[PDB]
Amino acid sequence: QGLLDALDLAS
Amino acid sequence: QGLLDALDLAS
Amino acid sequence: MDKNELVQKAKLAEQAERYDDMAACMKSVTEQGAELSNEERNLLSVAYKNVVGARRSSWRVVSSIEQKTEGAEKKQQMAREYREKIETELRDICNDVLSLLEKFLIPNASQAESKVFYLKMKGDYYRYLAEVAAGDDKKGIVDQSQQAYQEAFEISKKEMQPTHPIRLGLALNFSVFYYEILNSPEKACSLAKTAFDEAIAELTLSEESYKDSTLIMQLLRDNLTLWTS
Amino acid sequence: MDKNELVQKAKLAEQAERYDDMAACMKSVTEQGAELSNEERNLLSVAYKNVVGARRSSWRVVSSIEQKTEGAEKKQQMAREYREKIETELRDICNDVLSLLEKFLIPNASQAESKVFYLKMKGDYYRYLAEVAAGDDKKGIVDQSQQAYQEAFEISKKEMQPTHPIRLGLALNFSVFYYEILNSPEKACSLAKTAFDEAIAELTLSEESYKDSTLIMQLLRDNLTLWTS
Repeated sequence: QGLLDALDLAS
Repeated sequence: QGLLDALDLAS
Repeated sequence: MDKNELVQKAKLAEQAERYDDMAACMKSVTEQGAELSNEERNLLSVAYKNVVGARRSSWRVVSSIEQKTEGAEKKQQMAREYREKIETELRDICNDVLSLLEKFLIPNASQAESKVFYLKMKGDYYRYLAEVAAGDDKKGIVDQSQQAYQEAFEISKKEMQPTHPIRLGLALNFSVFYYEILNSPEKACSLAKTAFDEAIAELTLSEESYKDSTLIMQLLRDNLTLWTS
Repeated sequence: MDKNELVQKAKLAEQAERYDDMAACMKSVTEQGAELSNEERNLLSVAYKNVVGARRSSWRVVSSIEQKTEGAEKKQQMAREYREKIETELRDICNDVLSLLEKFLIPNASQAESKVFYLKMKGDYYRYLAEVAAGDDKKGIVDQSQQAYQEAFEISKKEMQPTHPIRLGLALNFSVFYYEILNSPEKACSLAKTAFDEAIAELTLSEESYKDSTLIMQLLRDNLTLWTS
């Protein structure tokens, strides 16, 4: 969550 | 449009 | 540098959503001292509205954290100092806009529409200062906002149609000033309802301008229902 | 200043959506030289992802204007110079992140999960440099991205479950690197499809972590359908 956002996911 | 945005409308 | 290059940079800044850059370009266009065309005045205002707007909105979130943290002293201090850094930028930006208004924009304004647009701006920026005003300046700041607004509003009532977006936007903001800053819902309602009725009563206008005016009238109605419970 | 105050400022910066401030706080937490907890590593990454992300997105809009303005020389020059100012910030930020990675984060990483997270970051930031790379550095930059990714990916395959968000996020980004930067849809598809199948095949996990992994698997499937026409 914090982690999903922190992972800087490409599109 | 440009004008609406420029008018800095309060909520 | 060249006025027209600066203006092109402002538009590129805008498409990039880089409003601090956009403001800096339009500020220095303004400071060359010639009157701005409409387009330029719109770019200036859009830029600073976004620059001050990001700070007001940050200021709100953080003030509110600062309130919820009474009285865990160390946490509250963290929030308060951050709040002050934000407020420090907010004031500098309002001061800059207000100085531009006084040195260049309101002085040069050669038509009524411009006068009103800029006096409305002056009301808006003093109002943003009032939102965050230290008790000992608040009064003078609030008087400065209300007079700039009142002056804009008198000119607009003599010189512009009730349905003009500038005049409606001004009635919207002046009425929000009365509610939020002066805590007079009475005054605010009678202002908004009055502008909305005056525009209806005129209502003629074309298909686009008919939208802009309608959108702003919708905002006045919205606030009206809200404020009357 | 005090690490924990800096961390609290980072969180307030984050709630205010002031990512440049947030990055500056987390950068200077990092530079005190102790290993970051998870929370702190997440705050660092969130901050810089937003800081670099605003610039990449501005860079795109403006590069694209610069292309459409060939060859109106004066307009194109306006767009190109603005593009370079944006690129100037983009590079400085990537350099900073990459220097943090090399001096502090990857050196201190004491668990596999951290190693992978940070090597993935290193791949990401070299990748952002590659997006805007001048022809004469491009090759070295692209090699630097691919090796950091490849190293992260090998460690993650030995040390983490196929459904771990970090490992999936890394498979997503490495596969986007192959498509967008290396122009190998083949490689990209086989990477993404492979990570997605490996995670399915394991699929057990709890109700939250089950979501994070599913959300990232959805992104891998989305890119997969896209890339296969």
